[PDB]
Amino acid sequence: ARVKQKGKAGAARIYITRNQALKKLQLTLADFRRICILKGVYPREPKNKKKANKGSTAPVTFYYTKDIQYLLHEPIVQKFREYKVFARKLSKALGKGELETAKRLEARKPTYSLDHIIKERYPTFHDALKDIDDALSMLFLFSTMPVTDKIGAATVANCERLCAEFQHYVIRSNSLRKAFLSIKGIYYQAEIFGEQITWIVPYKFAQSVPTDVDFRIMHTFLEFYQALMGFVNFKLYNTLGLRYPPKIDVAKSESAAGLAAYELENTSLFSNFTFFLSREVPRFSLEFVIRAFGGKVGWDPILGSGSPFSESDPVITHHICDRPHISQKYEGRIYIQPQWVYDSINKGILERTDLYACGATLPPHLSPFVEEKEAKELSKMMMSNKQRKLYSKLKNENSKNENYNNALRNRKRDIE
Amino acid sequence: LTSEQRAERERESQSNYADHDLWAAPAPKLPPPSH
Amino acid sequence: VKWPEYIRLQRRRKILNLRLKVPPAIAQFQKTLDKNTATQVFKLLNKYRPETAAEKKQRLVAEAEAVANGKVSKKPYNVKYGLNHVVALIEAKKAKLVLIASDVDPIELVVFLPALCKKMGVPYAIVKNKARLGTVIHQKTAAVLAVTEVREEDKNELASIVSAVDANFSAKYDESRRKWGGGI
Amino acid sequence: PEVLLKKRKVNERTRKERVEQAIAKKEAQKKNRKETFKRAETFINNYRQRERERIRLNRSAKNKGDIFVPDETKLLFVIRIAGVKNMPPKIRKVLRLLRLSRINNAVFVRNNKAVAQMLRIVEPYVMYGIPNLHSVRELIYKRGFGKINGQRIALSDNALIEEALGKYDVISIEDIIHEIYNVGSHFKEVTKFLWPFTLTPVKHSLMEKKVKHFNEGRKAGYCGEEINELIKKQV
RNA sequence: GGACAUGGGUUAGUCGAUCCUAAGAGAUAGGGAAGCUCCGUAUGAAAGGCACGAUUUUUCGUGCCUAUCGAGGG
RNA sequence: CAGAAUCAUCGAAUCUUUGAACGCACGCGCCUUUGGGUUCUACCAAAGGCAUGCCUGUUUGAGUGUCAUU
Repeated sequence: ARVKQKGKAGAARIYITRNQALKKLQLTLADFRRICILKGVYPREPKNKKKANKGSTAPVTFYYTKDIQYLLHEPIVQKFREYKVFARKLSKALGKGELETAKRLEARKPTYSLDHIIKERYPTFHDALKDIDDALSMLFLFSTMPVTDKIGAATVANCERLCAEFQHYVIRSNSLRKAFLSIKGIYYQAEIFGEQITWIVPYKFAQSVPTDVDFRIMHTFLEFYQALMGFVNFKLYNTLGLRYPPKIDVAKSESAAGLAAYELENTSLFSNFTFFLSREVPRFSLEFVIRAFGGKVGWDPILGSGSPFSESDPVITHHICDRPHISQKYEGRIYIQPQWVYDSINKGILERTDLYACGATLPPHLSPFVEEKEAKELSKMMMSNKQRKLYSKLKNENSKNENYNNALRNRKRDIE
Repeated sequence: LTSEQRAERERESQSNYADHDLWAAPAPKLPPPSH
Repeated sequence: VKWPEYIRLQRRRKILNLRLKVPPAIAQFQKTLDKNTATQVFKLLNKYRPETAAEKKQRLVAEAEAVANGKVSKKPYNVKYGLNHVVALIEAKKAKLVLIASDVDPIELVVFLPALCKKMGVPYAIVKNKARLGTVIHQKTAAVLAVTEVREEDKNELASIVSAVDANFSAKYDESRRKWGGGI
Repeated sequence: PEVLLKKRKVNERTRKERVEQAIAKKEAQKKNRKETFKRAETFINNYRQRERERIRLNRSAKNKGDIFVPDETKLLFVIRIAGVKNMPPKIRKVLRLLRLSRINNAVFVRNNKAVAQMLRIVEPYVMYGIPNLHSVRELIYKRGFGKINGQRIALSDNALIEEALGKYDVISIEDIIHEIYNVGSHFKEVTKFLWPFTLTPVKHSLMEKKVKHFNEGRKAGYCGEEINELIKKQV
């Protein structure tokens, strides 16, 4: 045989750069990212760079050739071109003035379904439950964002619909376990089918967009996750016997009723308790958390209709309110702060009300997720690969903080 | 199909939201928990 | 810059037309209707666009279901297009205004049209580009359009336009249409 | 079993350089798109509109001092659909009197004889209706903007609301919505504090980004509860 | 017997070919020819790929460079 | 010599290297998928592909070709 040339096998063959992967698939960058987002595709750094780059040196992202060749036969790639076809035909219709073939074309616009993407990306339901936490964080984040030109209104409607159905599921299944608070939001945490699901809920607030996030990327992720949520929730409701999707009443939903619109046609920590929601608290987070543990929940009508209770009904065990003043304070509805509920959630134990009562100092919150010289100088010099640095990195940041916070206890006792 | 059936069938189209069940690449290395 | 053989062909051909001594009958197709009257002509025309094959069916199904269950109209008003159909209309003096595409490829097709429309006394104009005339009728291209009859509501607008084409196309030029074009 | 995620292969150095060049090229284009021509037709169209508008005012005010006074809502919602170049002097002042100094501005108004009259004066320019509690909720909670010390300030902190509105028993964002929907004593002060919203028409599908002068088909006049649906699409 | 009859025998990563071009042959672009065919191979040929990029209107933008057979070469 | 047939009939198949002969030449490649190994980023195997002229359609385009868009 001939003298085999350089870079004809091994790390110079499997590893293929981004630019080559573009011209091999015949795609533009933006479409390539889209099919990389929808599928599971990510760069992989080769062990020997200049070997894998035909002797070059410049920093370049690499992919597996096996990975790229899978994208060659993806059926959805065709639906990208069919939309490139569709766009030109709709531009043609508007150019000539056919305001009707424009309307019919838009009705028959090409579509793609991620059914086979979900199956090929997550085969087993347990695989979905593992890799769904970001999806929960994603969809929940978007339901409180003003609709922009980049993100269509119906996509927001899909977030709100899919967000509430999941909240209904957890309350119905009583699978909620913990609910931590932070300036990020309300770090929720539940478990389903053995696997653990965690996410974060943004504070529903009149936020601003920093005008530097590239919304094009964020749009494809929604077009991915909003496909995932429908089929993940579908199995959960079928497993729980509920008819997916649960029916939604428009008239109730336009009254800020939250979960009340949808009908689902230490789990008992708050079973024998009745709570009322005043008009200054995060009703959206509190409605979900209390009903997850059997708490009978009513709320101020200004927060939305559908309240089973009124203000005057004394059956409420705890009238939650963070307002500094309560003019018409009731009886039998001991008035505490919202931090009491989450503290009870974390510990699974009925906490002490008066310490969390109105005007009382807030207790701190807890995150539920959280010869010698010779023996230390010989291995520093008489060994080769130097994994001795593990102490200098792993132990250092743990020792310093442990020394720091242990001194916090002593210094705080001195303050008292 | 006359005018109305094609109209009402057009409404019955454009509707595909979780009708069937699919369930009959390493882990993304989930972010660290709250601190 | 080595041009392709067809870019060279396109541009040399364009240069050739402006250099040669164009005959008067082909010279008139270079001095055309202005832009302001062109959009005004097409403002009217886009009222009388013939219904598309999409509309011609959706309408005819409505009658079919009316017949199929249990069951007459007015003359359809639209614009007349097609070379043979229009040439007949001028001769039959049924055309009120003729608009001639300025750039028909074998110029034999329309070279006789200004003479014939002048002969029958049909006010005509040479509108720029065929693809403009094509979109009025939902086609790729139209060699010639003609307005034959409009509703009473727009009868005043057509009369206003016709006097403009007289003043802007035929009142102007006229003599310049009788000089050999090109030679520049 | 440990998939270390490394630093991005994005070269943030060149990214911001491209961004700065992009902004550098964008400002030049705006400074280049200058002093366009104006045809003799648009001068007519302004005059026809101005006489059309002026005659409408005379018929509205004289002999028609009657208002149907929309009932069963103390609170209305008014947004400005469009304005006419070379504005009539009367409408120019009245729109400012309603804080709608610029198009696509959203302002709440307490229903009464006086307000409905001024709305009737500027009716051909405004789409007004009755917002529901939910629609008002998302407006404040997604597009609510404050006027702290007179700058364009987002309602990002409840402390700012308490700081500037404490003496009128307004402490929180939820206090704002409850007051506005109920139109209490402090309704005037809250409405003075609130910066007008901006409901610029949304353009998502391909047909909208191409049709000329697309404004979602916003008419002018009374729309009942359709303004709620318009808000739902808009927010 | 080199005759016929009946069997057996040529083993390669390292020896040669397969790998290359020379003079020329020579398909193509073209053009002749009633025609088999002829001329033509640098020729008035749109004749081969490289890199960059949070993704760019979620419709590709920006920048660079200019056949083939044929045995002494390995 | 040691449901048959050195049978008939023929609607199902098989049909090696070639040959108009068609991946390129008279051995060398490329492309997509699949597999193997008491060897698995290497090697190998297998199956299916890649001639030119033309026609209809399709998609991606080129043009200081024609023209339009307050």
